[PDB]
Amino acid sequence: MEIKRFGRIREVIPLPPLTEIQVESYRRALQADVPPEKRENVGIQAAFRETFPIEEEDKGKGGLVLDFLEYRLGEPPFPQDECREKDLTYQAPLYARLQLIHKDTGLIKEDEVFLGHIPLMTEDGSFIINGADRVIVSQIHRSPGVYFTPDPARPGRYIASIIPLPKRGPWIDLEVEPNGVVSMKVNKRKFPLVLLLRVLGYDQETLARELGAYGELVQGLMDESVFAMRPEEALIRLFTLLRPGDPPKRDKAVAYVYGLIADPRRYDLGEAGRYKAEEKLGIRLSGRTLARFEDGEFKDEVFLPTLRYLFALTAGVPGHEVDDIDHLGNRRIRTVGELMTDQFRVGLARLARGVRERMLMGSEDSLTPAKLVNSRPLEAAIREFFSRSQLSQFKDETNPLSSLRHKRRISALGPGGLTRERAGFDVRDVHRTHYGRICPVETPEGANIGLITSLAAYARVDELGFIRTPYRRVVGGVVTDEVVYMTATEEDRYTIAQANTPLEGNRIAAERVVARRKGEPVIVSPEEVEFMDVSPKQVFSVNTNLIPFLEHDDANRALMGSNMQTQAVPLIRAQAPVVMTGLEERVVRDSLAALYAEEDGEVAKVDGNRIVVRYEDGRLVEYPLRRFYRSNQGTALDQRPRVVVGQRVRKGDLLADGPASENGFLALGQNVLVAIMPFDGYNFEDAIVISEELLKRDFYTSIHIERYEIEARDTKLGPERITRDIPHLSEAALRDLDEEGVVRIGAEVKPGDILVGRTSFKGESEPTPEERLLRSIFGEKARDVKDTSLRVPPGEGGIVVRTVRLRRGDPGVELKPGVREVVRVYVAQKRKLQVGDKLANRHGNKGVVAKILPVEDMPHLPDGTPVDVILNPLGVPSRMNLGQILETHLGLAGYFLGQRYISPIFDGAKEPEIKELLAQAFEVYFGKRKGEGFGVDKREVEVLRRAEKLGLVTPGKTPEEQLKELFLQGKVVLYDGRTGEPIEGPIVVGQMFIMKLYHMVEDKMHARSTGPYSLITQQPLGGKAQFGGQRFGEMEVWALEAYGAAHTLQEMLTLKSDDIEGRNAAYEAIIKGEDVPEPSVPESFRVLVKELQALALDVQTLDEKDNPVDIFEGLASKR
Repeated sequence: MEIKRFGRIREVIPLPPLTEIQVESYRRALQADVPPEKRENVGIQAAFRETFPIEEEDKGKGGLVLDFLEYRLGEPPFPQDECREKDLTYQAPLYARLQLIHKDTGLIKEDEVFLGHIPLMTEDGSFIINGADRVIVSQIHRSPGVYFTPDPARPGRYIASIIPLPKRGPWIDLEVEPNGVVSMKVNKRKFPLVLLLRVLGYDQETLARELGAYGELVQGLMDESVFAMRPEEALIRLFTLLRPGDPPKRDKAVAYVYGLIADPRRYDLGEAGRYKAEEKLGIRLSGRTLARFEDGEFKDEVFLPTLRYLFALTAGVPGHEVDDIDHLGNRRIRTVGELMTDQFRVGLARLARGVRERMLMGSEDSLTPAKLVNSRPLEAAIREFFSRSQLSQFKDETNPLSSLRHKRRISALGPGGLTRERAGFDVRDVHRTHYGRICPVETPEGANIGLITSLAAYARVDELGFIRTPYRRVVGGVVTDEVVYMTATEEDRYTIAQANTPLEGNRIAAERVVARRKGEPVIVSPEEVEFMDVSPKQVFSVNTNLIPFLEHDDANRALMGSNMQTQAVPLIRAQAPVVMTGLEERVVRDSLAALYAEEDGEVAKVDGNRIVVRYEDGRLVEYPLRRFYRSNQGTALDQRPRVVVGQRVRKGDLLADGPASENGFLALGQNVLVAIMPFDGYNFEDAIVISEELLKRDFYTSIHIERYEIEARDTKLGPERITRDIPHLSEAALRDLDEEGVVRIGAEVKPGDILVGRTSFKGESEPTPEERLLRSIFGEKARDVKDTSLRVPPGEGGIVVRTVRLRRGDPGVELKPGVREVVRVYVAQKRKLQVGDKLANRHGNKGVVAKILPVEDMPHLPDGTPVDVILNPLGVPSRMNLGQILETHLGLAGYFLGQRYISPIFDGAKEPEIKELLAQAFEVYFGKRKGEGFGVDKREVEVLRRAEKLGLVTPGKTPEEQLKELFLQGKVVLYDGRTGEPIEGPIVVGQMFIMKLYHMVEDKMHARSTGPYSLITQQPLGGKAQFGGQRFGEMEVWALEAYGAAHTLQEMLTLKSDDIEGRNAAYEAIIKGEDVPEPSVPESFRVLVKELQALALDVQTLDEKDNPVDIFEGLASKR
């Protein structure tokens, strides 16, 4: 087979390493691979430094100084696989050097204290917290700066806002209401903007004249002169304004807090906050945030500029000072590292909290080790973040691509500080700056839309979480191959042009060529084009970049297409699309599906379980292949070797293919020939008809594994024994229970077979008088033990492929309390395509199989080749994705031309080029037909007649010539198959890639007869093996209400869910073929009345004549 790729826009730079966000974040987070000597000191080392110098001076005796030297973590407790076999949390051990000083001669240095076991990252980017691989999703919020937003209700003038994160740390606002007041608010209640400047040292004259001479608003500043005539007294007076009833005297204590250390922030001195400054407003910062404690007299290079800009912003054009919040230079992305470093420092504080208490508890000087450090906080802290954080989740590895996405996705919801559930519509929309920074398609359909979203192609978090997008420079009418990763803010100052602009190399080619200033489409000239877009791909996400002709498909349904892939299940037979975009390779490669060759060499052994290659360097390494592994969602992950024995390998070539790769290419689902017409009703709204022939060949077939587990609990009644002994009825059910107790590997287990046996005790505390007689009658000596054995839950099971048993003398495992022993059973099963299943192309056509037809009668082509799947046309107009119809056409050519192609995102294949390949195909299709010996059918000519009366073929040309025309159009004649007659009018057909979608646990059709019931509420509940009832909601009640369905509704409210006495007599009644009984009072009612009685109120039902009647049958009358 050969590959021909259509579009030409010189792809100047390769796509970046896809999991860079996740990997580098945790890299800078924990700078452990490099010595404490190395300069990157953010994250762990930073959070450490931040809370390590614990100064505790006086209240009794102090002068405490605990100091940090170097952080070092290095020997992992256990290894990855062992952490998954055994329930383990893969975490690296960390103990840094600590030395506590004294006011008396001596400084004891107690070297190490291992507190906090912190998880590590897999080379792919995912974690291993407990058994299941987990992922930390990125987040979004208001970057810690200062902005000016229009006032709430009064149309008048806008107010200033100073945003300082951590939460603890003031939040200021400047608002002027001129009849006599100005408002500056920290926690809440306002005070003068000048009383503060005065404190710092700014006097009425110097302030007013230099800052607001051009700003008449200065007059509100010099207004309350009585107070402005006393400097340092203004410090005490403001202290007074705050309100507790505090000591007037506190030299420079509170001023410190809004000064140097805590509340303002330790975010890197230089670019963290000072970026938002110099460009937006004010020029300098002396000390990270407004900070100083050298002379007692504070310096504030930030407090005046904010007002300065307020007087500026309100008076004209110093610049145009209006901040669009949603500008990405305002919204920052929290990479993994930050998310962990934060919980790491929260823990450090918790640690430092308790240590302070022990600086007073330890008797004399030997207090370095145990007296100061206790590992309880850091453990619970960090542990809580990797196992309980809302942000870290189950790795979604239905198929590699999926997991990869789930690793890079960015969420809103989180810490609570950033953006909760309330504010949405302004955030949820795709802001202008989302260009190359975030896909506009990739987000989730559903209430949680736009909030959660994976990033774009070239998108990269630079120094601080600002998705910069690449844009190449174009000096004059010359375009460069140089690129600038620009901040959201800066992007607006320039005139940017799109990549579609006719390019000769460095020369732009058309006078009137498009560009877009700031979120505004603008036809600019080649001489104004300052910067140009990097690529069509950078605009969207990876997950989206994989769609063939995205260009022709409505963004709305292309979403479906991008989310559909995430739901692709690995088929044992994986095929790449007949038409691909260009990233399938990079996807599998950057994801860690296939196994690539490190350096060049030859192959030694090619097992089904290992490929030991021999590099030319004189070395050889054994490469194990995850034979059959259980993915979190139960999809097979097998690495099938593609290299033969003794083969010279190129550096970086596929040795084995991943779960879903054909040949180093991403492959989900399979390319299938498809006719696109209506069948009876089998494809009516969105139903798919499939040719049995697709099952004959193991085409849509996937392997699944579920992991049934049971424990031997310790009851005070007697241990639950796990033995082959199943107390009451047969050995036939014991067969596969070969091993005493456990089931035999490779055994076919159907629903209702014992996967594992176990025996608990019969009653709660006492035996049974009635059951005493029965046992005695046929065999008194009866094992009183109960059959509590793990069984095959309704639904299905396959063949047991692996089992695990953890008994008494535990190796290095964590058995929970009460838990005597555990028994895991991995079962696998082959899933052949069936009518309940749902398949869907990458464009969005989603649908379920409604009928598997016999190859016998489905639409067949002139040469006996039949179609596999028949898609309904009606699903194409409403939705707007012609891309699928464009795929099928190129596919048709690929079929007869025996070749696959690569049609890039927007630069790809063009309508004439395709017609050109179809032209080539007609000769393979019909050329052979000529030579093979025959011409045209009565049928073939017949459809032609109707085709010309239609207008598809130029009247008067020869059928041979006409069919070519008709073929070029992408459609060919098809015969019925059932009748053998033709289908009046040419129908299109061709190679369309189609994937099969994963079946959720819900998919397991739940049917429930009778079963459990909740303890407090008496309504049907399921769980393990009894399915649990369906909800009958209000919207449904009314549906019945509307109908004269009186009884049917009572039933739903009595006999079916709550009537305790009702349901019982109900069943029984049915059992004897008696018409169900007439409902007794529902427990809902009774529970109510009593709840109501629980409160003073008395609810008594009444009779015809206002007299009692009784709901509580006989249990309320007394004694």
